[PDB]
Amino acid sequence: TTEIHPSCVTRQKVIGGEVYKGMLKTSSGKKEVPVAIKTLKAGYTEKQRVDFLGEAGIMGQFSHHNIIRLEGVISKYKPMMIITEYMENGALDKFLREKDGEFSVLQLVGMLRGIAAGMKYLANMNYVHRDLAARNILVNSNLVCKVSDFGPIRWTAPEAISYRKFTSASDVWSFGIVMWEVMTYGERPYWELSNHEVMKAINDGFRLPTPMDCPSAIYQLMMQCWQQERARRPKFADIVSILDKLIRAPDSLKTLADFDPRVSIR
Ligand SMILES: Cc1cccc(Cl)c1NC(=O)c1cnc(Nc2cccc(C(=O)NC3CC(C)(C)N(O)C(C)(C)C3)c2)s1
Repeated sequence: TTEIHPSCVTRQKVIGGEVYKGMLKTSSGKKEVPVAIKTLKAGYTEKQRVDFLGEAGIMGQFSHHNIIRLEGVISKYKPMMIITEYMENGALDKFLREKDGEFSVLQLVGMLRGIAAGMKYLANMNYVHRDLAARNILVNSNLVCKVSDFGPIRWTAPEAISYRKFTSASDVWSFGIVMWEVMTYGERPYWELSNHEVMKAINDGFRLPTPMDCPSAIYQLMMQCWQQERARRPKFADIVSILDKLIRAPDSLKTLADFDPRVSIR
């Protein structure tokens, strides 16, 4: 992890300590790139410092197209900062809710292929995410999706809820929920159900119904991610491979799962 000198970082705008959009001077002054800047305000506890720099240390181990790029940290000066590439379109769930209906099926499936490639990378590096959800995916100006936040019941596999057994296979369950979030343009999984009602339905065998305009193969794949027995779930390698095969033979995506008419209109 590169230690960045504060003279190289400018904060321009507040995004969301705080998160800033800013600029970073790199390569001995020869380049300048847009960045996101996350700060940790004075008064932070030892636990907060450990989680804060721990997320940067984890981010710093990864080098993959679909994982957010860490530029470096400012730890020797206060307030401390983590500095990443700037993702122009923000979080995936909020982005899709702003763009409802505006993308093609092929584009949505492409976003999922990217997320899945990022997760396959993570899982193969022996990292379990445990909080995989569209809110933790960021989107850049080219619609590339990247697993981004590394530091809730309705994304979590049953065995992880009840036994705290978090594995790559419980991340696959979460990825299935992310598939449903993407294909619905950011709907809330299980809608109005409370957490206890979500647990009730899942453990009874209920699963989220098909999104509108959803390829049958995509709904089949998310349903397989939600197998109760974790051993029956696809591996991330299977998911990437299937999505790749669908994108390369895109008429395969024209066969839609039936969208269940929840409402009677005659
Ligand atoms: C992920 C992460 C972990 C630790 C440390 C850091 Cl620094 C980071 N990096 C980040 O949090 C971020 C990197 N890039 C980010 N981009 C970002 C985040 C939130 C909002 C936006 C943003 O510009 N959103 C706009 C919001 C509006 C203006 C409403 N429109 O419509 C669009 C342009 C579509 C999206 C961008 S956050």
